[PDB]
Amino acid sequence: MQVILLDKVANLGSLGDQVNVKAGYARNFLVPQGKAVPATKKNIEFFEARRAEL
RNA sequence: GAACUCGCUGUGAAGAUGCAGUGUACCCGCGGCAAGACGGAAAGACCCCGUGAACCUUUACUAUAGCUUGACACUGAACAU
Repeated sequence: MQVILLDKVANLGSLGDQVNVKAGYARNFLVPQGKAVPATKKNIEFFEARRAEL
């Protein structure tokens, strides 16, 4: 779903963009194995500050 | 059910110990034999009814467990023909 990436994962990733992917690829691979974070409307404002400040 | 509980012919819910006619018979036991009293025993089991019941059977009706087909969800990413 609306998950935001953090890693060099293959061609849907650009070090973090909101994509439209299925929920099966969301959980257990992106929801924690690393490499991403769920977007439960709290991380879309927290990691947005990580984009601007860094 | 009660009886002081005879046989005939005929009558009769159509096979009479009780009716009618008639015949016969002292009163009362006991030992016997089963002919009858449509004997006793079982609201006939056979048969037919009841818009009875019960099971069982099937290409009766309508359901359903299970089996089976497909879709969605659990369930993904890359691709290619």
